[PDB]
Amino acid sequence: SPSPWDFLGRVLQFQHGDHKRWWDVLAPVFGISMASIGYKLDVQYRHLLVLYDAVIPNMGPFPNSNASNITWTSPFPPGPLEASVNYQAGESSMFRFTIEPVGPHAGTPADPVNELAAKQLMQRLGQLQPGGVDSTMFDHFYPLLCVDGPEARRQWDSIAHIYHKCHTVTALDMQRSAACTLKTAFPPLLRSTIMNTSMVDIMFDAVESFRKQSGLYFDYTKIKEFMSEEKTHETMMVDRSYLSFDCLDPAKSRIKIYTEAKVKTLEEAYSFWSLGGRLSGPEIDYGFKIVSQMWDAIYSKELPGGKQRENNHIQINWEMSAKDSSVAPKLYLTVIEDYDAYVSSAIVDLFTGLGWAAHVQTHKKIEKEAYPMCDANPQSTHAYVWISLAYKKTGPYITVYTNPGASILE
Amino acid sequence: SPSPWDFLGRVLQFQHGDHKRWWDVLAPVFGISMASIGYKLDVQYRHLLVLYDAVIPNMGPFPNSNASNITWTSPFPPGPLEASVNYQAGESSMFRFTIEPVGPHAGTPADPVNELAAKQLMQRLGQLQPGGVDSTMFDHFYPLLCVDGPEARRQWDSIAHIYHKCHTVTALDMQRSAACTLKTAFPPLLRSTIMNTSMVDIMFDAVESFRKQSGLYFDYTKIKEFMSEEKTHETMMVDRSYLSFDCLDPAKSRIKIYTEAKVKTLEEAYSFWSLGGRLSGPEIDYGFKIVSQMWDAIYSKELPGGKQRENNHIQINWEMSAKDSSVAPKLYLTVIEDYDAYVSSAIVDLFTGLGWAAHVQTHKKIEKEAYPMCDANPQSTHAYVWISLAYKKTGPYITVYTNPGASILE
Amino acid sequence: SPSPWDFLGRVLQFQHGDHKRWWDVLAPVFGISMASIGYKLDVQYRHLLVLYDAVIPNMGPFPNSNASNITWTSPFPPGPLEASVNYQAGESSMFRFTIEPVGPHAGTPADPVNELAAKQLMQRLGQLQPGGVDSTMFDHFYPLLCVDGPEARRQWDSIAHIYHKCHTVTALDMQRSAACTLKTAFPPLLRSTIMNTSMVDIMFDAVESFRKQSGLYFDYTKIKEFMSEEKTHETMMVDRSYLSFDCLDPAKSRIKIYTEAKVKTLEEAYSFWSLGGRLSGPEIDYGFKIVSQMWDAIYSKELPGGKQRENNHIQINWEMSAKDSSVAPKLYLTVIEDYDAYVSSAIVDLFTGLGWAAHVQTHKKIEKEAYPMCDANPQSTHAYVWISLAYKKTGPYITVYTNPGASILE
Amino acid sequence: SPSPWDFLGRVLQFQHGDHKRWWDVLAPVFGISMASIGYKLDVQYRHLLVLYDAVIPNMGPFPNSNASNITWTSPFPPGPLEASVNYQAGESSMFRFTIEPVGPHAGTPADPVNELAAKQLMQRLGQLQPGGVDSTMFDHFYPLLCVDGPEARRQWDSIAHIYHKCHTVTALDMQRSAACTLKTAFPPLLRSTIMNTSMVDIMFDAVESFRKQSGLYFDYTKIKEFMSEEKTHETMMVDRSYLSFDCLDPAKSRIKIYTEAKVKTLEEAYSFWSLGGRLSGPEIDYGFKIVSQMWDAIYSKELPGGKQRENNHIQINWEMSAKDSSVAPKLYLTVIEDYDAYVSSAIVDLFTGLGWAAHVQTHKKIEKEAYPMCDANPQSTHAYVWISLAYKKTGPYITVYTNPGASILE
Ligand SMILES: CC(C)=CCSP(=O)(O)OP(=O)(O)O
Ligand SMILES: CC(C)=CCSP(=O)(O)OP(=O)(O)O
Ligand SMILES: CC(C)=CCSP(=O)(O)OP(=O)(O)O
Ligand SMILES: CC(C)=CCSP(=O)(O)OP(=O)(O)O
Repeated sequence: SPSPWDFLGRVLQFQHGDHKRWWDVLAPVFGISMASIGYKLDVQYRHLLVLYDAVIPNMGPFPNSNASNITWTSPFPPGPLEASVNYQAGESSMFRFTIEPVGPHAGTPADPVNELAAKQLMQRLGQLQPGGVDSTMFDHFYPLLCVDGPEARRQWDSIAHIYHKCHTVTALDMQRSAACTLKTAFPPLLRSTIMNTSMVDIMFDAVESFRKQSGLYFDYTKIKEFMSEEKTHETMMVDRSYLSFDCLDPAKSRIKIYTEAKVKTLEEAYSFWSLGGRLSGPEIDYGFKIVSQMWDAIYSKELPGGKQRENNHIQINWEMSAKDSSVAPKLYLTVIEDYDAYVSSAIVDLFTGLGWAAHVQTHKKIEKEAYPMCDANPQSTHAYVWISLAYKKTGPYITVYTNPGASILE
Repeated sequence: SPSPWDFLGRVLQFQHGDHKRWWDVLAPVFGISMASIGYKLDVQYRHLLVLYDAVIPNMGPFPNSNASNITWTSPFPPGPLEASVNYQAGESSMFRFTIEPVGPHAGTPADPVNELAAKQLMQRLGQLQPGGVDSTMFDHFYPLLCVDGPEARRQWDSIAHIYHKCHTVTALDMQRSAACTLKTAFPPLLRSTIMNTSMVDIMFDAVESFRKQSGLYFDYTKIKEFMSEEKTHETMMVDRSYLSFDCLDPAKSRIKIYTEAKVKTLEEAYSFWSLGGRLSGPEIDYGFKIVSQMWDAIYSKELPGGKQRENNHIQINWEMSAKDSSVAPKLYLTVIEDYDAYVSSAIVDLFTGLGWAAHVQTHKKIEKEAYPMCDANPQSTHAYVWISLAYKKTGPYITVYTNPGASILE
Repeated sequence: SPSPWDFLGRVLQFQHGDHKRWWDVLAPVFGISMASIGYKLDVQYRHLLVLYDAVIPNMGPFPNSNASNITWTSPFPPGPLEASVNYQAGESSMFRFTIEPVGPHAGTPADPVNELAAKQLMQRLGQLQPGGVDSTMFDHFYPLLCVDGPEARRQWDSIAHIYHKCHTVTALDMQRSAACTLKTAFPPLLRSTIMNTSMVDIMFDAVESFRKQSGLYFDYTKIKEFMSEEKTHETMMVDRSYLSFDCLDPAKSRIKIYTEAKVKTLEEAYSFWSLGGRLSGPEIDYGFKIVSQMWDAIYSKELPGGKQRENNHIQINWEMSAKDSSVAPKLYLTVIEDYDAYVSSAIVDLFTGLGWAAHVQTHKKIEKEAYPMCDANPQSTHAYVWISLAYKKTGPYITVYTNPGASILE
Repeated sequence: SPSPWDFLGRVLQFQHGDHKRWWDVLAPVFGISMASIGYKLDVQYRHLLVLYDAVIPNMGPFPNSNASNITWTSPFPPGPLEASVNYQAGESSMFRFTIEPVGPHAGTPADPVNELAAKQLMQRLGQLQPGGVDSTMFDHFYPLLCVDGPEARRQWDSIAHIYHKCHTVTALDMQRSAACTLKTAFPPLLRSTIMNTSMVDIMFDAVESFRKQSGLYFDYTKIKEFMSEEKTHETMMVDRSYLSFDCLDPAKSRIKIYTEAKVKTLEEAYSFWSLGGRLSGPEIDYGFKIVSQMWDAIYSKELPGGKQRENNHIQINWEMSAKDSSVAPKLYLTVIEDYDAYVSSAIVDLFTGLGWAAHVQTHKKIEKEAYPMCDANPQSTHAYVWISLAYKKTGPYITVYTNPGASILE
């Protein structure tokens, strides 16, 4: 009895060879994440056919041996940014998937700014599930935050020096109910560059115009007067920032701000979790305790090869709801260069502290099946990339981002 | 929420447009037969992907409006010879389909004898399910019964006058366990023609050589004793005959002989059921009672338009097992030219005679969903083609062959 | 020995069946226009592979019999707006082809404004011939004239009442040097609608901003002076207007304005040719003599079936160059509803008076081969759609627009 | 301006990724052989589309780095057995290409004897050029020499010990007139094995039955008289033998016998050229002088790395015509394990002595363009495989077989 990815790779016709190679790589990882939490084999068929139909044709070329073919530059390896199996209370697990949609010729003179890929993905995904992709907030924010093809081409002198010209990042929530849901993030770096204005105020003026044009409530001030201090702006780098939203009924979506910090102390980092003390609550401390715990847990160890750790790379993401005056944080510790053995150890014993034993077996099973390297190699660095925490009203939001393309790094 | 055929037609890439049109026609009928008895949705996906992968690329071109493109002539309409949901007691219904594999150019000077299609289907089907296609009996009988490409091409003067140059017919048992099983039938008409010998003789000499080479027991004497007579040979058409076998472990396969009769009375038809009285048992009359029952049932009615019925077109199929010394009959009433309303009424009230009500609702559901015409048109003749009967050790074997391409006849 | 379209339809794999059917229809007409003026056979292969690769996947679905599958509404039949072999002196004939790029789902809730198709066509066409698609003027005018997806979706209440929501029309000059050249036209109807401003104003303000941003000289005053009047605006329909440009080195492109008139006398039509007397020269009357000639020629005849002709449907296109201060007209007589026999006779004897005998045989050859109907049917109306005239510095610019899908209308 | 293979790889859709990789490898070599003797560009398109359509889908999988995926074993590397530009006087050079058609699953339990690939290639090739593939001699010899699928499967115990189970080899003469011509060779090793009879006997009995059934004259006596001896049979390997024929009008085809020898002196090799003195003429010694010439030429050098040469691997091919009573030889020196620099030098100075200067530049051009390695690496062994000689009624038949997949060996 074959598995859905095996059978499908046997029977399916692929438009392009690179889609076949991406299938061989990803489809096992994806299928095992789906089949190691219980995605009904039919739903596996459905999501794998969406992956075969919508996202892989919108992934860009496959990394060859010297990644000679990768022409759309990035500080990350080619392919997905992550595969985002997340665990919450009551054994509710779900599979998520982030990709910066890359055209087959993005980063080349035929598609210098990678303009179509995101829209082709959106359109294909709406055609697959009609009525499932509401385009309101996309319509409102694409003018203010993003930059279309022609505007980027007229002002190429302004943004050429930028290394990563990323403007649209799409995350798929592959619901267990076969009803995949799109999420879009806009980094305004090219916008703030050509307009020569600060990231802060373009982001917040966009959210403000949306607030008034929509009438919906998005409390956005506290983020602003924190991210606009100077002690903050000395430690973070504001230009690794974006804000995001769900392509849904704008009465249901959210607006998440997101930025990056290189911090020395966990106390120092408490600012980002707290927006400088402004954003404080009975749960703002619940979450920060756990993140500091896992912080010194995974930073207790040494780097592979005795190289010294000077600072610690964290990422941060707040979100603002439409119906209430609330905004909540979500912290990441970047672990791209640690011991996969140590990272896995910290993950599993943190889980054990939570008592997430079902999730523990889930994690180890997904590990062994989807990522053999962590056992075949004692010195291993390539499974995990980010360990993300966030406490919400009834539980933490710990997501273990992976590189489903780690097999290419071995 | 789409259905597997809808979603799949949306996402699947088709190698050829004719495969797409055949999909649009068949896949609803096939999928509704599958989902109208309970084929689990992932099993539906599997069988529909087999149909998409194995059988549709081996079905030949799609009938256009004047059927101008059909170059592989036949007395039947293009497409499957039947789609043949079978019913047995204990609510045991299963789906099976018959096709004369036609190459995309069969019946043209590039493939004048349609040689490859069957082997390509066999090979593809074994590649899909390895170890699931045993080729023993095929290997033994392809030399004696069938005719390869080169032999048929050397002796074209001999068989050119034949209208239907059919030599290999493949039936798929689309098991509910996703494990489709191939069946092959060989009509020796071209063989008996070029060799200028009697059908009876080549058929039974082939089965005899297999009996000795294999040691297995295939009692074939009584069939020969009956089919060799003259009172039989005056009424039946001996040239619409084949023998069949399952591509399986030859310790598990069977050998079925098959022929056709134009009979006047049911009494005179009792011969074929009984091989002239030789083949007799407690069940030989059980099945005959029921076939006479439905015989006078569906023949009591008139033909559409007052055309007179002179005789009755029946088919017959005897079967010989390996482990024992037994041979059993299975009769067919052809209903290609009758009232779909009357044919349906006879089916439902015969079934309702068995008490097969679950099967009754099953039949009417498959009717309304897969065949709207029987209601949209009071005068309708195009759903059913054959009503087949056979009584085995426990229950009857009533199979309601349809034309899944009836919609093409509207 | 096959022909390129025959051989290619034999060997090529098509991504979609509709591309195959469009191939069967168009590829003969296109290939016969190419091979009926002398397009070298490998150049035929190249252009036919471009048509197979770039334009047919961007043509939208194929008209089925009741044309249910056409969801992107229009006052014209589906397919190209024309196939437009143009003739000039010295036996200089070239092939060109207009299409309103339609997405496979344009006019449906997945692509309500047909946004991507034009950009996908542009991108594919640049990928095929790198460095051959300069995007300057597209970049400048896409903001001012056209409407993107999100803007059109936010203001759907404004433009929903419009019947034809056409915003981008692409013409391919299939050069005999295998170097196809793209041309883009923008009708500002949706823009002028949502902005609730006059077509004249947005068009000329866009050209003015381009004049200042680029420094190049596009004399646009006289066109505005004439189109702004009222005696003009009572007879012409101002909303069937666009302006166009070549995707090239903007030091080489042009800007053509374009509109449509329902005129009673040729005298009263002289205005559009002359912009009310402002646009006058030695050639302004040269071209007008010839258009009045063919006007009374093809209007002297009656309509098929005795229906009366009240007015005459003409189109007009003025052009402004960059290096100089000039603007030149080009008139059209619509012949969609006339006798193909009469239309053909007028074309051939116009040519004969002009002495274009080589062009005469060219025309009749393309007729018989690509359009059999004009002979198979004495009463035929379906070959030609537009007879366009323009006299430039040396010779006339008579282009005989056809419907390469006329066979679909039979 | 691209080249046909570049443009085509850009525009063509490939059914399988392996076809794309084989395209990337072969299509440059094939196209440069075509365009380095003058194959007209549209003829290049035609042959490259045949290679894209007929032969590459019938080439088997592409060698990955460890070559795990070649499941059809062989003593040669995967891909064509050669790419075999042939040179004759009057600057008459033509391209031809040999392949053992391998199914995508040949050598696996779904296709253990690689039965279909040759017939699929034949059928496809006839469908492309109807009337261009006469199947007479194939029909006559497929029973006597070859072994079908079922016969090979019944007697698997007999031929399992054989390493190379090759039974059908197809050579394409890619005529400069776009009219490719098929050639088929049958090695009877599996036949002579299962029948347990001598190769000589089955081969010549087959040719004899064809002689009587057809009436045509194929003088085969002297070959049998020589190959039946013992002094011959001690030095030559009789099991690397086949006989071949053209799929054409059997009044035009030929029958070539073919075998292989490991010979010590050129004197002792003169036997195979001469069938032991029986086959003698004015040209029998003409060709032998030249082969001894190039023999001592390319064997005077040493092997790369000082390994000693004990004997010399030669191949031989005699040919029998239909209209006359003649049989002519054609010898081969295998150079698989020599200095590409030395092999090339011998080829070019042989040519130079022959005065084939145009052919000299042709050879060096094809070398540099299609095979860079011979210059990038001073120690190179991988361009050439066979240097074949034969002197016919006017000039020699020197064919320089290459490995068009040499780049895979780097
Ligand atoms: C918006 C995309 C591009 C990145 C964010 S993915 P996420 O898992 O952080 O989203 P949620 O926290 O689950 O709401
Ligand atoms: C052998 C094929 C080509 C036709 C016979 S199909 P069948 O339904 O009669 O086979 P069974 O009676 O079910 O065993
Ligand atoms: C701009 C496109 C969409 C329509 C105009 S095509 P055309 O033949 O009128 O262009 P030219 O007159 O040849 O310059
Ligand atoms: C018959 C095939 C499989 C191999 C022989 S190819 P060839 O070049 O030796 O054929 P010719 O000598 O040119 O006639």
